[PDB]
Amino acid sequence: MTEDAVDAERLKHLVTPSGCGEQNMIGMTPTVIAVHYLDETEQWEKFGLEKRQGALELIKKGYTQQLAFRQPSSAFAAFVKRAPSTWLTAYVVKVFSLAVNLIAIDSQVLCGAVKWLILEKQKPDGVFQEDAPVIHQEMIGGLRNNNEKDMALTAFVLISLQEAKDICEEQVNSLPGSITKAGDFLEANYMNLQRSYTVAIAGYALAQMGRLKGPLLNKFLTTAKDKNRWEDPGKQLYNVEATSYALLALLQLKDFDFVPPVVRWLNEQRYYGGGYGSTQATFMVFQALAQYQKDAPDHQELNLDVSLQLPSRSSKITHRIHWESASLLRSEETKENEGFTVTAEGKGQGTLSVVTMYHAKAKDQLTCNKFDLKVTIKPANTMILEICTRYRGDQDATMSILDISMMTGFAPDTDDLKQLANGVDRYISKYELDKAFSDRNTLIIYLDKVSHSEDDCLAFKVHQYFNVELIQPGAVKVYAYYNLEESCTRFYHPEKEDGKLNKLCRDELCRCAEENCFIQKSDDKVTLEERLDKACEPGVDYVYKTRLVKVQLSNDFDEYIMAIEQTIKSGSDEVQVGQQRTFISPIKCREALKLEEKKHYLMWGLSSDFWGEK
Amino acid sequence: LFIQTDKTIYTPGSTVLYRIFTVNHKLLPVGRTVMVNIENPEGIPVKQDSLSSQNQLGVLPLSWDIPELVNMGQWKIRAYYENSPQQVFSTEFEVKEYVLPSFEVIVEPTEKFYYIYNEKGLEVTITARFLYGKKVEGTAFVIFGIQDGEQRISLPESLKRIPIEDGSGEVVLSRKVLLDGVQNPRAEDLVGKSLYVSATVILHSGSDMVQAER
Repeated sequence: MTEDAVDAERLKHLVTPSGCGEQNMIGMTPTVIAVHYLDETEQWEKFGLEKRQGALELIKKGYTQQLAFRQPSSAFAAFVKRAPSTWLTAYVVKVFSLAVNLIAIDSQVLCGAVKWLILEKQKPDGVFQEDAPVIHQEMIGGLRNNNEKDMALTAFVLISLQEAKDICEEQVNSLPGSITKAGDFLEANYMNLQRSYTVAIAGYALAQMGRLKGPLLNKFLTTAKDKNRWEDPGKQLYNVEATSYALLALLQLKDFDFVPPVVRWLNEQRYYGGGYGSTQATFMVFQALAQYQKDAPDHQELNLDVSLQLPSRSSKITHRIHWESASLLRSEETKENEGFTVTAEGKGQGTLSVVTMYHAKAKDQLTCNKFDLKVTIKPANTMILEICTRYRGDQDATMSILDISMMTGFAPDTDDLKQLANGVDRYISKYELDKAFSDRNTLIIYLDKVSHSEDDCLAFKVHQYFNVELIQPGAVKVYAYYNLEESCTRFYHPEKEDGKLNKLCRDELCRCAEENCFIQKSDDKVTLEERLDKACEPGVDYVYKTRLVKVQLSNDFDEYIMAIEQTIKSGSDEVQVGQQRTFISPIKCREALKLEEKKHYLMWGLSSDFWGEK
Repeated sequence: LFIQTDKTIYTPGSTVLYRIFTVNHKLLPVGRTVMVNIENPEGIPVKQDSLSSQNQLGVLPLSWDIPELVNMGQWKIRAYYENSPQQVFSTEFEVKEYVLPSFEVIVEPTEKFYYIYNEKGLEVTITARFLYGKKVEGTAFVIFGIQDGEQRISLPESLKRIPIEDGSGEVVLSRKVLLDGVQNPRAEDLVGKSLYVSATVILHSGSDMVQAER
């Protein structure tokens, strides 16, 4: 939303100071305004770094010459003998006010000039009177024409005083009164003005002090031609300078609806300065371009302050986003999911995003994906073990590793492994093949290919030699070599269907009970005194009087409705007495013995026998 | 700012210990203020801090405990001097699910190139030694491919199992395989593209698997 300034490539023609005071002004003004514009636009990187020092030297030389040319009454004129000219003094004041930033200028000289002008150079009505017109008036711009020349001079001198008002505000106290009188005089007879240049300069003079309101803005806006510039018949330089003062007035008023068209018109005009009788227009246009920069109209309005109403209500969390923090991402971490209120305040626009991360229940996702293992064992000590594989993909499988991890005290029959290694597309490492014997409980088999349409599978015998009860279930695990996270696993056990161990689980609280259901007592020892004496062991905690009431079944366990009569010996629980109780037992325990309802039973146990949640 | 992290791969739920050396253009300790931001894999800062190197002799030990629920992949630590925020120094540490391996696999081809007109094919040697200095016995799968630009295409007829005895095995990629795997029969037009060797080793125990790629 901005217009690029001039690259200043063709502004190289912008003259050593020489001649009298007027000629020295002619020399300095284009160079001074050019260096000011270059400083504002920061384009010295390409115009040439060295020339700035020469420019400063020449402008300082001219400034020193004019300081030597200053009259004892702090007056500036073409000649010291010649009467001082109000327009020349105002122009020198403007040049000094522009050059104080670049070169040192005595503020006392400016204050003395202001006092001298105020004392006798003005009428009580606020009219600025020129006591001596310049000898060379062909380069003063629109002031050469006599129509409404008094108003134009009044506005120009008023602008020159106001732009230097802050410099001599303390020294001169009558300046604000003169400024107010001049503004009142300008606004009194604004309707008589017809020239666009005079109208523009009068409007700038009125706006710099703060009385541009009401129908004046409407008249100025309707005065625009093609909504780009204020032109008058005659020289186009007057139109250029009128547009310059118009855009300065707009910038002072900060009216953004008209600046882009004006700057676009100026850019397409392609005014490079120079020529004859174009000092005022060049100075104004380059000052306009410089003032446009460092105050570029854009959309930097980011001063947001955002506050969060946390559900915990511990405190108030607020943060501010500025232009320097337009790319500042602040992350907020909350451990609780609850509605929270966000307040957005301040100029600008902001973005909010909230993301939550958690664990989701599996949607019937199985561990063994894209494989199908079916491991089987069967009695023929000999056992024929046959592992059947398949690939669930659309294509034939790559090379796969069929791993085997035998049980306790079980070893492969070394006669079959010979032809398995000898066979086609089944390779077993020589190191695993030669050792064998009782030493190996772990065999690895490499598969050249795994069929994805049929089930080609192997079968070899495994013996037993250690004869230990409570055998650990084995394992079989296949996986294509290119990854490990995608595999399968099956466990083979001679007696258990899959060797998953007994696991009595309710809902999601699993636990295992790998032990006997009860003692297979044939009532051979009818002496219950020994049993009663042995029941006092530390491994016994509670003894209860129980009577079965109702018998119920479940999926993998059976529940019985107990009726507590009395707590014989503690129990680390509420005695309760007389309320229904439930006993959870493995489904296999039904075969060992089935409890009968309406019968008295004696049972004793320990702390871990009480499983569940109260 | 030379950032040093103790490890090069972290698991979620593990603390990050790192230092931030502060030296000037002449490589001498300096007292300046630093800023550090630790970025997610996507590039959103997670932690911000400000430290001073004054009276610390140019070392600023720091810490961070990785949150349990975090994204994987490369993370980044960007640190920059407070006076010059437009120059930033960084390091990358990877968050991954891993358990430490047991042995290093080294694949060094006999020549660090492949002559296009050689009729013998690529000669690669795969060697595997345990971490603490013992030789490995196992079986190693290898594969070859052509890496052009950023697209990697593998050679289906190239994967081989070459059992390693005394921790060294050798496989060769015959030039017929290399020519037939690519769809351009012109051998000369294949120049410039780079091969890549992916070696997977599994012990005869079958308990541990390690991957090494050259």
